[PDB]
Amino acid sequence: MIQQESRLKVADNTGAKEILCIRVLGGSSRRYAGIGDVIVATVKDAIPGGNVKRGDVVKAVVVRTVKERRRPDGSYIKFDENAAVIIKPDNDPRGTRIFGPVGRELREKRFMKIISLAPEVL
Amino acid sequence: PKPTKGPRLGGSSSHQKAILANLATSLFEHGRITTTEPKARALRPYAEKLITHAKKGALHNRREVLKKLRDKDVVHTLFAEIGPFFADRDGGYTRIIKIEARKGDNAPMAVIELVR
Amino acid sequence: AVPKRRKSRSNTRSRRSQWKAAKTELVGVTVAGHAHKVPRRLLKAARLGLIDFD
Amino acid sequence: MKVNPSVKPICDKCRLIRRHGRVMVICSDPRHKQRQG
Amino acid sequence: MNRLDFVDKPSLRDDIPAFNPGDTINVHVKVIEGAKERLQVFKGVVIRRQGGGIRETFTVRKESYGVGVERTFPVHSPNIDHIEVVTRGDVRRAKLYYLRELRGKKAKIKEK
Amino acid sequence: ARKGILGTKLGMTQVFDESNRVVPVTVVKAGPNVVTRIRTPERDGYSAVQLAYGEISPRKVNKPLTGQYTAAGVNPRRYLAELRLDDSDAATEYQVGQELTAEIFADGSYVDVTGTSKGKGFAGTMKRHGFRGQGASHGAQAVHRRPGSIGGCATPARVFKGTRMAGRMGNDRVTVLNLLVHKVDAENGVLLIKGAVPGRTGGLVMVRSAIKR
RNA sequence: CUCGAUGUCGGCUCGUCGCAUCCUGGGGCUGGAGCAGGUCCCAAGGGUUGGGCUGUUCGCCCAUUAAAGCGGCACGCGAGCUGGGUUUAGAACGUCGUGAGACAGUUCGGUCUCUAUCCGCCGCGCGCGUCAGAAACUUGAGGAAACCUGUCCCUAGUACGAGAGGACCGGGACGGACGAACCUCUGGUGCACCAGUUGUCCCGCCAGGGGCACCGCUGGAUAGCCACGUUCGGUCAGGAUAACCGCUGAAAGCAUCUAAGCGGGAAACCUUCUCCAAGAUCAGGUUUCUCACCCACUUGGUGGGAUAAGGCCCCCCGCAGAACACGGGUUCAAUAGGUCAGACCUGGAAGCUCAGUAAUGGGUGUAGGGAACUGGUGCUAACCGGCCGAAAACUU
RNA sequence: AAAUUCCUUGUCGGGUAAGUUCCGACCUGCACGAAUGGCGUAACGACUUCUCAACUGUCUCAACCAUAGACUCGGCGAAA
RNA sequence: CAGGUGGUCAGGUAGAGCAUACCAAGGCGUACGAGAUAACUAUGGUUAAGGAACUCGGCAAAAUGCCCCCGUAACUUCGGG
Ligand SMILES: [Mg+2]
Ligand SMILES: [Mg+2]
Ligand SMILES: [Mg+2]
Ligand SMILES: [Mg+2]
Ligand SMILES: [Mg+2]
Ligand SMILES: [Mg+2]
Ligand SMILES: [Mg+2]
Ligand SMILES: [Mg+2]
Ligand SMILES: [Mg+2]
Ligand SMILES: [Mg+2]
Ligand SMILES: [Mg+2]
Ligand SMILES: [Mg+2]
Ligand SMILES: [Mg+2]
Ligand SMILES: [Mg+2]
Ligand SMILES: [Mg+2]
Ligand SMILES: [Mg+2]
Ligand SMILES: [Mg+2]
Ligand SMILES: [Mg+2]
Ligand SMILES: [Mg+2]
Ligand SMILES: [Mg+2]
Ligand SMILES: [Mg+2]
Ligand SMILES: [Mg+2]
Ligand SMILES: [Mg+2]
Ligand SMILES: [Mg+2]
Ligand SMILES: [Mg+2]
Ligand SMILES: [Mg+2]
Ligand SMILES: [Mg+2]
Ligand SMILES: [Mg+2]
Ligand SMILES: [Mg+2]
Ligand SMILES: [Mg+2]
Ligand SMILES: [Mg+2]
Ligand SMILES: [Mg+2]
Ligand SMILES: [Mg+2]
Ligand SMILES: [Mg+2]
Ligand SMILES: [Mg+2]
Ligand SMILES: [Mg+2]
Ligand SMILES: [Mg+2]
Ligand SMILES: [Mg+2]
Ligand SMILES: [Mg+2]
Ligand SMILES: [Mg+2]
Ligand SMILES: [Mg+2]
Ligand SMILES: [Mg+2]
Ligand SMILES: [Mg+2]
Ligand SMILES: [Mg+2]
Ligand SMILES: [Mg+2]
Ligand SMILES: [Mg+2]
Ligand SMILES: [Mg+2]
Ligand SMILES: [Mg+2]
Ligand SMILES: [Mg+2]
Ligand SMILES: [Mg+2]
Ligand SMILES: [Mg+2]
Ligand SMILES: [Mg+2]
Ligand SMILES: [Mg+2]
Ligand SMILES: [Mg+2]
Ligand SMILES: [Mg+2]
Ligand SMILES: [Mg+2]
Ligand SMILES: [Mg+2]
Ligand SMILES: [Mg+2]
Ligand SMILES: [Mg+2]
Ligand SMILES: [Mg+2]
Ligand SMILES: [Mg+2]
Ligand SMILES: [Mg+2]
Ligand SMILES: [Zn+2]
Repeated sequence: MIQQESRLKVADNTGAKEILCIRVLGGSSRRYAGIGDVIVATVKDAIPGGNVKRGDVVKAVVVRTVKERRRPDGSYIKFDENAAVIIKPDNDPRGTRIFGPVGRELREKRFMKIISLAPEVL
Repeated sequence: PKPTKGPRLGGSSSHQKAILANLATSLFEHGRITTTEPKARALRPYAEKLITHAKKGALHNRREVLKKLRDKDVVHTLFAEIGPFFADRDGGYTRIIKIEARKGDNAPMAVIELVR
Repeated sequence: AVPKRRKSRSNTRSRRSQWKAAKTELVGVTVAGHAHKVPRRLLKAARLGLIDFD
Repeated sequence: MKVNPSVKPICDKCRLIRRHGRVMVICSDPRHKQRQG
Repeated sequence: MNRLDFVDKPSLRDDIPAFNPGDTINVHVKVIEGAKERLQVFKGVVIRRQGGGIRETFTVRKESYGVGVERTFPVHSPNIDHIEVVTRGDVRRAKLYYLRELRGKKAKIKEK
Repeated sequence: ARKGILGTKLGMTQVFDESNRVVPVTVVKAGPNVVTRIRTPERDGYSAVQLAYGEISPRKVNKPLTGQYTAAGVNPRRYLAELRLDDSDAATEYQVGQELTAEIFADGSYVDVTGTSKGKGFAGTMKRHGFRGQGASHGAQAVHRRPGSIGGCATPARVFKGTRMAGRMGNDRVTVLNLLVHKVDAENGVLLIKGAVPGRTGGLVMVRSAIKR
């Protein structure tokens, strides 16, 4: 579960390496961002000379969380890191490739491009 | 056995263990002891599990009891007659008789003793 | 908080009469050929002669 | 519907009537429809 | 036994291999990608058995791309066609939680 | 034609549907019930059917209650509760002594389960009413779980009725509505109701057909 | 009014009320094509976010949202909390004053007592009543709680529009927040569980263990409790209506929703859902059980005694619980404990033996230990018992 | 624009997603200023103030455990 | 009466230590008790995910912590830091 004032590492190559969750979109007073929830975030640090600059307010989708998430079949998915990918307003990633494993929950939330370019989807 | 629900006797859990070990030792040494009724009820399953180790009688069971009681003489008495004399009885090694409450604090009193 | 006013006699007594001793249930026993009266929970001890009858 | 304590006919075809205890003006033009309140 | 073992019995599966925490297993899980119904392998060390029969779950961990991933499955989940033990592990805990802070050769489990 | 059964909560478990989805189920042994009485509008003023459930030793039932059972012509039971029906066509199917059982419910039907929720003792305002409590720090003096303010001031010089305060939780009659019946097995008189059911494992529950469907 | 004291702002916690309505709901008019709006009317059921700055209220800003409403209640709420500001005593700056000092000027520091008597409220009992005494199941007078909403898809790129843009009405899918129950899962906890381990002391020594060091620490951890978990709800349908829209229709040959009459009509109201409920003193209903004596007096709806049905106390307990109450059991007993067997937790005991110089490792051996969960078992305690507790009639 | 600036959250720049506080300046100093010292200053400070990392039940949002009380029983037995 | 009271002696193991942990000699269990899983208060402990979003303010807590060896900036009054 990711909430405001949570730092997530960026699992793409837009330049941002860490973003700070501003809001969890998806309703009034919504608290937590699980796998596949869309976040507005500020870029807290980026690679020097990168496309996305420090202090940028961006939209991101959470693609891996350290809190275990239930699938409907009773299984659970768990990663060692909280990671999001910066996306465009049409849910396509702003970057050109995704690093690290990605939760399968993005498939049924129509993040199909992200699924396509993820190294492998669980 | 079943952990105490509520505050443990004598304050802490460690004091609880000391109390149960000491009353089990006194019970095995004298055959019959008088204590407060709650202490007797707490002793009963603890003491009977000690007698069960004594009935099994192996060196491992000896060590198991000795892990709880520190008196070699009482552990020897346990495994030498208490266990063997209960060998043909399946549980219920002890008995609690409720006796008159003691003056000074009206603490309800009980006698706990081995069955025969 | 302090009492605003002293209770009346009636109110004090209404509360105070409820401070009474719980009555003990007593049953008759016959040990050593003689009759006595003991609480029911102490009947076992009374028959085993563990109760000082005074 | 114009809700005002002062209702008066606007054009010559504003019938000013009183229904259900309250006065109002009804007219062919619904913009002129107007009720006392 | 438990009172609900009679409810439990039909939902169980035989032919689930004996395996313990520290073992590396392949778990083949059925995955629905649209209307394809494919089989995805999950290769990882078993870090947990949390018992209970039909409600027994097991958690296996791997390192896919610089990121540790833990999958917890119900044993007797029909979403696993079968599990296979690729190597027997030799550990001295039951729940192997320390490996979630170990990466590389220092997160290795021996072969007995 | 609202149907109902008296049973025991035997605890929960999980099963898996045909869709390979886990389903948490409370299993309820809808042990056989006998009727023992029909409530009629012209003699009791309302339509209901008593149901008796649970084996009890006949020596354990006082003779005022055994007399009711024997006037019903059934062996004395442990629990007895009425299922309330609508106002017409009440007892065209329930006869005193008929043995109504778990498969009165069907697979995939929806039920309302009534039980006595688990006791919670004398509960504080956070546990009982979800009060936020107060801060754990920043000077807060011994009010960490205390309710806070309980009224206004001189107006009104009182605390309103229904103010949420500390008191006993639990042991309340609770109905959960529209629980799926995953499975009823007739072989042994148990229904597998999806979800949670109020009360103890072992407590008496009334399973009725869901009127909200 | 209060100076023989009515604690001042803001915040927190808990609310409650109004409607002058922010959203959601219903409408009229529009300079309403559609989408959006503007305005007015009705509508208070529910909802009405998290942050940055400031003591702040306020306000501005950030990111959202259906929306981020306005007010009252001693600018609600300090015998509920805070104490940042203000408003004691210290000190400094600016300014004023010869000075002592002063300043709705600033700055740093500086306080928060009380064991609840009464009403009130939240819970729980005891007594009596309820025209014999009881037990079970109940009716529901009357209450309480609850009442939120989004996005997307189809309808349909259709209606509308020159195009751009883009529906109503209907149907479906998935949510957010909130609430309730529950513990299967996940996760937390775990003070009589298991294991490892440091220091030390002890058990004569070795071995094996124990005490203490926060439960010494550390890794786990069944039960129970729980949320971060699971499930369900918030519905639909009626009735009477609001604004509003009408039908028929005069007074007033016409016309007009109205004067007679009849309709439609909203998250508001009443039913419906959930819960409480006959102290509902109008103390209810359906049943079932006992339904029986004995003595004496001033012979009385008289007192006692004894009882019945029944219940209470005592006892063994409980996932019921502050006490109490409630629930179960009390030998024609599985209630607790023990015990046996499982389940589960831990993770491979001790002893012996083998390898090693040894630290250690292997075999015996999925070991040993063990609480809560399940079943069996009549071994232990539920015993050889006390107390309450039943009817004039008379009128049709 | 200050322990001094009322207007005032002045203005510009920096820091933040957002900064009435903070830092750097501007000078329009209500009302700075040279031993009631002026301006700096390494070191020092349980001083005041602002930022960052780490860390965490401070918080989201609470849950559970033990102990001392609370509660029950027996004894003694106040107070405003 | 949990406060205060100058001076002397003050062992072992671990430890730098008169710290600390456990012990010796030597004392003591110190003067209401017995129960009981209520709320609540206090004192401690643990806590998923997040990590100052709390708040006037990171208040409190957590964290850091030892020995040895590397290595150590602006600035400096050349000592420091
Ligand atoms: Mg416990
Ligand atoms: Mg200890
Ligand atoms: Mg006018
Ligand atoms: Mg009308
Ligand atoms: Mg296991
Ligand atoms: Mg409880
Ligand atoms: Mg809160
Ligand atoms: Mg809190
Ligand atoms: Mg205090
Ligand atoms: Mg406190
Ligand atoms: Mg006065
Ligand atoms: Mg209005
Ligand atoms: Mg309009
Ligand atoms: Mg409202
Ligand atoms: Mg309503
Ligand atoms: Mg900040
Ligand atoms: Mg208000
Ligand atoms: Mg006020
Ligand atoms: Mg106010
Ligand atoms: Mg205040
Ligand atoms: Mg007050
Ligand atoms: Mg001067
Ligand atoms: Mg002044
Ligand atoms: Mg101040
Ligand atoms: Mg108080
Ligand atoms: Mg009613
Ligand atoms: Mg009333
Ligand atoms: Mg609840
Ligand atoms: Mg469980
Ligand atoms: Mg768990
Ligand atoms: Mg142990
Ligand atoms: Mg040794
Ligand atoms: Mg010692
Ligand atoms: Mg558990
Ligand atoms: Mg309706
Ligand atoms: Mg009822
Ligand atoms: Mg009645
Ligand atoms: Mg009872
Ligand atoms: Mg066993
Ligand atoms: Mg050798
Ligand atoms: Mg070995
Ligand atoms: Mg060996
Ligand atoms: Mg300043
Ligand atoms: Mg400024
Ligand atoms: Mg400055
Ligand atoms: Mg001078
Ligand atoms: Mg100076
Ligand atoms: Mg100093
Ligand atoms: Mg406690
Ligand atoms: Mg007392
Ligand atoms: Mg002293
Ligand atoms: Mg010391
Ligand atoms: Mg005590
Ligand atoms: Mg945490
Ligand atoms: Mg953590
Ligand atoms: Mg962090
Ligand atoms: Mg803040
Ligand atoms: Mg920070
Ligand atoms: Mg805040
Ligand atoms: Mg601090
Ligand atoms: Mg600390
Ligand atoms: Mg420095
Ligand atoms: Zn007109």
